[PDB]
Amino acid sequence: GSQKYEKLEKIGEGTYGTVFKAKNRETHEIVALKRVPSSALREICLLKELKHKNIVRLHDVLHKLTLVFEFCDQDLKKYFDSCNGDLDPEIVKSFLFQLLKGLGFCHSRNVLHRDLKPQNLLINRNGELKLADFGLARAFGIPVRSAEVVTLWYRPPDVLFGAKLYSTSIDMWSAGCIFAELANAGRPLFPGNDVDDQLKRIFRLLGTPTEEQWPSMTKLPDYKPYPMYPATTSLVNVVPKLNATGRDLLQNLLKCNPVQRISAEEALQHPYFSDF
Ligand SMILES: NS(=O)(=O)c1cc(-c2nc3ccccc3s2)cs1
Repeated sequence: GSQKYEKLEKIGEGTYGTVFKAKNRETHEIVALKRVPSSALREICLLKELKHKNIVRLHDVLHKLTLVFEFCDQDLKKYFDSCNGDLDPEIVKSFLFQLLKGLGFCHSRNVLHRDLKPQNLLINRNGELKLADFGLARAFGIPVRSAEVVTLWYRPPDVLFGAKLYSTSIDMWSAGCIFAELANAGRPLFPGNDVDDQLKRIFRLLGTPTEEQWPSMTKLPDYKPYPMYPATTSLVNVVPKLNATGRDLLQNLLKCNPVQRISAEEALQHPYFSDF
């Protein structure tokens, strides 16, 4: 059963516990093991139905509850640490393409991830990217239980303003943040100190949304009127290594109003991926 696996090292933290690199004692296969709740039950329920090359594979469940996953050598945070500077623009494109393919697959099946960040993206030695950690995910946008939301830096303006409900638009904002991070050698786009600082960094770059751009903004549970910062002329200053077509895609992912954010399917059709 559980003792069939030898724990090798602690590799992470999920939404509900610790992740270990482990070895199957009978076969010597290397796996990622999560030992432990609603987050575990939800992850099993979703992953039994979400099979895609850009989604982490759930191999087995042992009953203590043990979840046996596919092993990847790094998460994107570790990948960035090892890159220690600019990523090759082709790797930037490949990793974004794969992330959007995985997200596209989820969204077409009415699943939003809700916890998209570099620690939840796995990178294997063949340059393949996988989405992991579906413990906060929602099916049909239905809340399962909770204040539990994605870490501050990847939170969209609607969520920062207290929206409790959202569509797959939540993941497209996080994808835009990760795209800027990929293009910037792992440097975060909006590394806010708290909610107020997060909203200020977002609006200072993109501009504070007008009534015309976002009519319902004023109705949000935690809405606060911010200074009307102008929309920065170009993203060339924040993503210097990203070409003009890349920056156009980035702008379409980073719309403050959730309804205006490009979908994963539309992003995959963007000219950025022309020669791919
Ligand atoms: N932090 S790290 O050592 O680069 C690293 C983390 C991982 C993870 N694998 C999985 C699999 C499933 C769920 C979460 C994680 S986190 C694989 S390598």
